[PDB]
Amino acid sequence: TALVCDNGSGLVKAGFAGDDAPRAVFPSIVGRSYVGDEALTLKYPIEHGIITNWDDMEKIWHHTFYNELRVAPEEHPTLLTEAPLNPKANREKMTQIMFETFNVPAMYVAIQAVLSLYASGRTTGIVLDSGDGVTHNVPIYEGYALPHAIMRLDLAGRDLTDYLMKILTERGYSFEREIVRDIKEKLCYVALDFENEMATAASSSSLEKSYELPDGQVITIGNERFRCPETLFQPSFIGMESAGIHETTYNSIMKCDIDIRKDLYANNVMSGGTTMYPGIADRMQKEITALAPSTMKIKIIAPPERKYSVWIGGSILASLSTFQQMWITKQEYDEAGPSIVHRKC
Amino acid sequence: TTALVCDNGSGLVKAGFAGDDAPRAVFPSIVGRPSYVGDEAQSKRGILTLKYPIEHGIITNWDDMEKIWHHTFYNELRVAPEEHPTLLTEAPLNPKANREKMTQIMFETFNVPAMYVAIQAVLSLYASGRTTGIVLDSGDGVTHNVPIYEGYALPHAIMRLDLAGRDLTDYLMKILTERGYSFVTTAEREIVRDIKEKLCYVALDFENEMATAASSSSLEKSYELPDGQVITIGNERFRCPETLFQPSFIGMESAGIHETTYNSIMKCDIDIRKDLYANNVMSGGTTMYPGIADRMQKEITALAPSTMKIKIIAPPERKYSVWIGGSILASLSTFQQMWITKQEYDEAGPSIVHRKC
Amino acid sequence: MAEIPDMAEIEKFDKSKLKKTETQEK
Ligand SMILES: Nc1ncnc2c1ncn2[C@@H]1O[C@H](COP(=O)(O)OP(=O)(O)OP(=O)(O)O)[C@@H](O)[C@H]1O
Ligand SMILES: Nc1ncnc2c1ncn2[C@@H]1O[C@H](COP(=O)(O)OP(=O)(O)OP(=O)(O)O)[C@@H](O)[C@H]1O
Ligand SMILES: [Ca+2]
Ligand SMILES: [Ca+2]
Repeated sequence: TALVCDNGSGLVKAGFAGDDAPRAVFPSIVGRSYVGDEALTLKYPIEHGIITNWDDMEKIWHHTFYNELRVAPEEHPTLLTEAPLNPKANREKMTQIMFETFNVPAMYVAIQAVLSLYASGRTTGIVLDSGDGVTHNVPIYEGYALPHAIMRLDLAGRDLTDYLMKILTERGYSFEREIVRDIKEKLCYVALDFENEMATAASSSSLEKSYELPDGQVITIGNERFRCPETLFQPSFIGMESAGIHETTYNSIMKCDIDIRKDLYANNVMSGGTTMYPGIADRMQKEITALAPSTMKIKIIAPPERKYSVWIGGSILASLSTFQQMWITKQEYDEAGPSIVHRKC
Repeated sequence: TTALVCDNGSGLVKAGFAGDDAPRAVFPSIVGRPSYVGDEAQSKRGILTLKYPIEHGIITNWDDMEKIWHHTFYNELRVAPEEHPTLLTEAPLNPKANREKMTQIMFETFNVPAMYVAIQAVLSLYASGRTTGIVLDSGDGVTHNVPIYEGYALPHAIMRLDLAGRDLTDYLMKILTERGYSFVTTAEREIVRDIKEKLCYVALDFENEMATAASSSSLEKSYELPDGQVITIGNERFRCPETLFQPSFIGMESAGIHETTYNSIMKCDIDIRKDLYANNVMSGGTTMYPGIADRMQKEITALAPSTMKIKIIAPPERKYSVWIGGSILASLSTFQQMWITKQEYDEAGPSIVHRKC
Repeated sequence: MAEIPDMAEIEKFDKSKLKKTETQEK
């Protein structure tokens, strides 16, 4: 049975190919060693989607195989994921570690956004992938991520959590980060018209929500609910000079050839935890339509399970019969070494 | 309809039709201006400034390269590019921007229906009936050691030496002039190249060969010049290609081709080394010297573990091995999915070349 | 994509089946 391991900046998602969801999800953190929930110096071995601390990453993979999945790595072909534009040397190191440290019989590395596209049943389209540490726009043609049109924005879930902390502090609260992250995931949403939502928030009977803290205090969140993820559309909210995710989507499409643009516009796939906000699909539909030619058909695909789309795409790919030839085998690794990953991935 | 194969080198273009056992046309990779290409430029080099658009295997002048490709399609092969899938060749470790530029020119300038770019040494390996082995490719401008596993050139182990046939011709000119002869005009350079290709050889043991050339006339050959003068060539016969093994002969501080071969193998994983040693394929015009295969066998044997089975493969047609490998590849049924089509190009642009090549 | 040997042909290829052709070279 093939394993699928989707390593993110904030979360590891891991499971078995053919399953419709990852069995294990845990924090991508190492403390010094302690891994995940049980984690001292805290470190994130993956920063903005890129593995930067290899000793800690091996601790993560060890924890994934043995402690979380309770498997023997040598018995399972293993599909790993990587960020768009991951440096060549990083892909080789991942390959080296899987074969030499964990002795897998076979492995493969797939681009995260491409897997998300596959999970929606498409091989051409443009993916907005937004997680804990990074947001990407990735236009894809027949399974090939178009390298000159990929956009990267270092604004994602962790920044939104930090911002929610900041604006709650503005009203007299004191922060505890893990609590705010929970408030973010449960109560936040994207306003369809931000300025209108701000102006009308005082008279809404629906917008105030109470949240019970662990020690029992009941606190109230009002317009912070939609101000927090508004940051995705207005990065200036946190002092960042980038265009918002609607504009980076448009800009990415405009870096592709005109012949493919209709298909990109009609196959906008949203992926990742930070795309989970209620209202975000309709807000995107509005914003992209305003930028696009009026004759363009625009479609936002936002599956309910899109928090796990990358992993699900991997589960699907690793189950395909046409994919089985694509595995890098232990024998091939033994002959060619880590650079063999560029032959098949 | 037939696919074209165009093998662009530093000194020579080899061009023809997939399925043929040899290129239809072979001509100098030169562009001349007071524009003229190839043969018609070297026959007019008096009124012309000559330029080589490919240096050490790498395209460096895109304007002149388009003129070469134009000359190849229309003047040499006499085809309309838009009717023929075209396979091109490239050097190992060719920069990505170059592969994209090559793709852009083929689709947008020449409107080919489909194209592909293959690594030259890999094609040579294919021509010998192998998909794993290590290629020594030595042409006019560059020499490479290229270890290959199942058609994949192993990038960390590829070695490059900027010493090849042009340098050897220049060096032979120099040492023949030292012996009292005169070779200065461009026409006289062609004479030296003829002598190089006809009378030179690689000594099995250089120092013993020098000693032997010094104590008797037994290694001497005569060569008739165009005017009818007969001249004698002695130790210059093997001193000239000895430069491949001793680059210090022309002041270059690199290791010779035996050592770079060994060094390349040692940059590969231990499990594949046995197969590399037994599958040393020589490719290119500058591997044609009599004695070179046997000298390589000797030198690699001296460097390798004593138990290692060492085999040097030197095909008679190795002047054209790259081209022949391209002709074979473009003829395979399993290859036809591999073509990059104009339709794909319209969608993805030049970076589509990284999807298939 | 709908769901969402190469080397053997080279190794066994018969070069005698390639067409003879005249090479032009000065
Ligand atoms: N319902 C929700 N609403 C808003 N945000 C959510 C929700 N569920 C999870 N998140 C956020 O999604 C982020 C994690 O998502 P994901 O697993 O896609 O990221 P990652 O893969 O770890 O990071 P990256 O892809 O940036 O490297 C966290 O910031 C988390 O707070
Ligand atoms: N019989 C021979 N003996 C020695 N040298 C030869 C012989 N035949 C050709 N050469 C040399 O081979 C060179 C051309 O070889 P080839 O066509 O393989 O090179 P290229 O592909 O133009 O250049 P490169 O591969 O370096 O970019 C010329 O220098 C020529 O003098
Ligand atoms: Ca992710
Ligand atoms: Ca060549």
